Amino acid sequence: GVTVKDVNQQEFVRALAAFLKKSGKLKVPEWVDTVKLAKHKELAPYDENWFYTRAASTARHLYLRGGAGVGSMTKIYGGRQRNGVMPSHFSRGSKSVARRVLQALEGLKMVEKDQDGGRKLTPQGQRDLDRIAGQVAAAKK
Amino acid sequence: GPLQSVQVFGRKKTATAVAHCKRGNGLIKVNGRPLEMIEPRTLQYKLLEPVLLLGKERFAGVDIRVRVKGGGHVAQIYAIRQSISKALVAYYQKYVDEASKKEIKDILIQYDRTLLVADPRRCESKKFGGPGARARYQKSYR
Amino acid sequence: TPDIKLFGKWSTDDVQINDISLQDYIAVKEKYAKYLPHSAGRYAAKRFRKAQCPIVERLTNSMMMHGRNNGKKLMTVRIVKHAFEIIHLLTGENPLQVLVNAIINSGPREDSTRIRRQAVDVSPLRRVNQAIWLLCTGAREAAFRNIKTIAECLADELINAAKGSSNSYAIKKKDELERVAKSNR
Amino acid sequence: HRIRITLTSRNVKSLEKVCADLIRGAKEKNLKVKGPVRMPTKTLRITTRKTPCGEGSKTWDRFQMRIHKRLIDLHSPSEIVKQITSISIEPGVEVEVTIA
Amino acid sequence: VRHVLLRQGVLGIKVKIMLPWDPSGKIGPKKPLPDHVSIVEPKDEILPTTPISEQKG
Amino acid sequence: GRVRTKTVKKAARVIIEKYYTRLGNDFHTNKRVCEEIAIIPSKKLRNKIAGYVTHLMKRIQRGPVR
Amino acid sequence: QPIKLARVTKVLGRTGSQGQCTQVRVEFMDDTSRSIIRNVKGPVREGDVLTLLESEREARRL
RNA sequence: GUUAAUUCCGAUAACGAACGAGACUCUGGCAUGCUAACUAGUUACGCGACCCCGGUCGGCGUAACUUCUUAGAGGGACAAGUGGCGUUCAGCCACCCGAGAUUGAGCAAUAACAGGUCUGUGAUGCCCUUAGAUGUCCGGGGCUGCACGCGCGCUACACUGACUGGCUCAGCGUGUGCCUACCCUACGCCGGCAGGCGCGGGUAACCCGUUGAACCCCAUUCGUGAUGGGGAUCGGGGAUUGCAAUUAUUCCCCAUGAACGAGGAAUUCCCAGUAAGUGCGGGUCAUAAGCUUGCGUUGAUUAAGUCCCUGCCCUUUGUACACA
Ligand SMILES: [Mg+2]
Ligand SMILES: [Mg+2]
Ligand SMILES: [Mg+2]
Ligand SMILES: [Mg+2]
Ligand SMILES: [Mg+2]
Ligand SMILES: [Mg+2]
Ligand SMILES: [Mg+2]
Ligand SMILES: [Mg+2]
Ligand SMILES: [Mg+2]
Ligand SMILES: [Mg+2]
Repeated sequence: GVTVKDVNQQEFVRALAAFLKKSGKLKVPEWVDTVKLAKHKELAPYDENWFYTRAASTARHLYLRGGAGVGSMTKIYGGRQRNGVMPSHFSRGSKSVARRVLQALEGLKMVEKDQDGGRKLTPQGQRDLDRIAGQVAAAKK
Repeated sequence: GPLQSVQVFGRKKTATAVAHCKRGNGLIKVNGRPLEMIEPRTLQYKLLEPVLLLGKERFAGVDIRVRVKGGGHVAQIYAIRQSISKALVAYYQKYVDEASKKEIKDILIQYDRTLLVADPRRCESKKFGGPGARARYQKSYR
Repeated sequence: TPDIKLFGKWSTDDVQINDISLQDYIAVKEKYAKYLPHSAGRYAAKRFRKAQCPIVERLTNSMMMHGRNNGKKLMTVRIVKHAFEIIHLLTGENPLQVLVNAIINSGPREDSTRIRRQAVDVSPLRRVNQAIWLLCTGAREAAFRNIKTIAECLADELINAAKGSSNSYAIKKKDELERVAKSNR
Repeated sequence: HRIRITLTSRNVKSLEKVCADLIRGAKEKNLKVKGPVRMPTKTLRITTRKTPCGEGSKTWDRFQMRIHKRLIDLHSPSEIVKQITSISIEPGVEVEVTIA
Repeated sequence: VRHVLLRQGVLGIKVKIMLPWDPSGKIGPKKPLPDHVSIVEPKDEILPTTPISEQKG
Repeated sequence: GRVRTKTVKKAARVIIEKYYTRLGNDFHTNKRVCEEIAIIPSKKLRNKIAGYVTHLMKRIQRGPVR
Repeated sequence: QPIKLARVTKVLGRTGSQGQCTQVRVEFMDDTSRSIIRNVKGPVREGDVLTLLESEREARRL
């Protein structure tokens, strides 16, 4: 068939977010609705289900490369730290939000903790990712 | 039977892209994904340029796999742009006749020198007493 | 399409350059038109290698100005592409032909200089460069502090320069420089 | 059996002469030898002011120290390695002999 | 560059000595000067106008 | 300014004066010939001397040299 | 005062105060026998056409 | 006459010379060729995972090799070939072949300033002090004080922009110390964050690290309103460093929401991977980048000229100047 690399990723993360909407058992934390996702961000996100979209993005990043822990997730979710009157720099994201994403993906079997540190992606998660890759391929065809 | 493996590098300012041609079907992919999804998408026809110039008949028998490291976005795009064309020219030089290789080389040269010859321009070193290479800080009289 | 080149969805051919003075210095026909106005570089090496640069690439390069926009060439490629779309959806002609006519109309045939100022007729390459600078300056002045986007402003400036209805800032500055040169000669 | 010689030096042609001499010694004493593996060199960079005091034009020195490190893997016992490395060493090259 | 402490003040001495070139390298440096192009003299040869042979062995 | 210096020109005149029979018109031949006969420390100076040797040999083939 | 085209046949030299005007010999492509000398701003190579608004003027040769 | 050059050709009461420039060293390219490699890999296989024979894997192991990795010897470019200009000499322009047909820095002559440095030195003359010390040690304050002006820089004045998500690429580098008490940090839990708690790796192509940096790309929210631009000022709280933060050391959260609508006279820097936008390393560092020094990404406008201004270098001319 196809893989996720033949699939356009921008609608693919939304499709896996819709898949998590269909599943609905990720056991979201209580402080999801009110928290700001980073020290360098300013506002809360405009979308009400940013947790599912970021878990979709976490799933496809762990599919592309495994063994990515909390520091690597803050590295991929870092950005500009607008210091106001001072020049901007790079700032990593929040640790606990990606920690809860990995706890949800360890709760329902999409990732697994690997030796020598980090999270790898399980063959069940690879199965679901290639199924939704075929879904987005059949949608765009 | 015999492996027609051709490994050809292509260089921008810092980005290096090594294309790999074999005997196979007409598929071209870079870092495990084809040319249709390489962001930014404004340089999609720039990636399609050797296919549009040479037709699908030349690329039908050649499969190209490219490993890329270094540079930026436009640097990697122009690196794979140069590398797949140089890899096809080296493949058609080694395994088929030199006349079609010379014709394809003429077609590439009459379009752009960047498709074959790499640009030797690299970043000039910053000097002391300036924010950049040639520019100096603002001299203050009085 | 291996033989004829298609600028996106636009044809290289059917582009009539009216002014024979601007025939060589407008590099748009049969050799210099490509798929995108983006390129590698090297055009600023020799003196008249700038004439061999295509005019859509020259507009793409001259659009990025004023600090915050320097070095966004993919972004101004997007601007020029949507501007060509708006030019087609308003006029109903070739956007390349509209831009060539805009260069021919907006390019000032004479200027005045210090040899008290005396008027002299300018070089055609300098005239092309002056037209590209003036229409870009008019488009940026129309887009600054305005609801109307940069693509719509650049399309309106090129269409007004191709029409010559004295509503464009480039046409106005061209007529002003031509009137000053007619006065001090 | 696998003994690793690490050759660190500041000068270039002297280090090349030392590693070539070790290659010729291994070839004369008939043992399996790997090629001289180059490491990426290190450029110790110091940027100070030329003026001892603070009053002058803004000039800056660039003190560079280039260091180089090659390595040679030998398939030989320890006495052969000691006998080879005891002979013909020059002060520019520091030798680190790892038994394992 | 050296110092000397006299009674009235302190004097500095700068001695710069250019070493001559040698093939051995004991009295000076081994590398010759970048401007000195050492051109050797050609040997005196006599061109033979008569073809002869030197057959031996 | 690609102007040859006196250390190039006088040494080239000495080479052509002593070894006129060996030198020729081809640059890549008489460059190696000048490398063999003369002790030249650097490749750039060797190329300058070889180029001025080729130019003086062109002057000799055209006419008499002062 | 009609508009006349003129092809550059020879550039003479740099003129102007700051050195910004090329002294240019132009042959008219309408009347091929008549030719004049004018100062021209901008980069000028041999063999291109200027669109002169009047042909009656002439620059002073220095 | 020519050159970036007192660089050469040629004349010649000059000849023979010397420093400088040039030459040289490093850096950047080009070598499908040589040497190399379990502290870089490549492509083939053997498996493993997933999708409908084929595709992906920085998931694992090994089979030749070095194209990508690194660093050594070499080579390559010289106005050499062509067409013109030129005393047909010195040299100049364009073109073919070609990775280059001016890449950048270091070094840098004679003579001087009464240029800066005694607050770099246990480099130092002379003068002052030397026990109620200008020596040395400790506590606190100051070097931050604010009617004012100047300078180097940062933030911006937005719609070519801001916010919120998703995609996605770097290279210079640095890292556990003689005294020295102070390293880079992976990963798992706690917390929204600043951070804290435990096992590990690394004296370095081994680990941080495939350094998942930003600009940019894609998709919503905004609608020309001092607005979701801009974040100055100020209140409340929570963490780290240190013996000690008050005159808030820094960082994080909420809130307060000023001028500024592209800037007068005047002035700075620059022409190719250059300016500019943009972020990342080193120094200062216990805590620490609005500076500086390097590096990387995106990447142009215009120019192949001139003495108009500012100045410099030769020749002639005049001088009542020679601290000129
Ligand atoms: Mg980011
Ligand atoms: Mg607008
Ligand atoms: Mg003094
Ligand atoms: Mg003084
Ligand atoms: Mg005290
Ligand atoms: Mg102070
Ligand atoms: Mg507001
Ligand atoms: Mg804001
Ligand atoms: Mg400072
Ligand atoms: Mg008088």
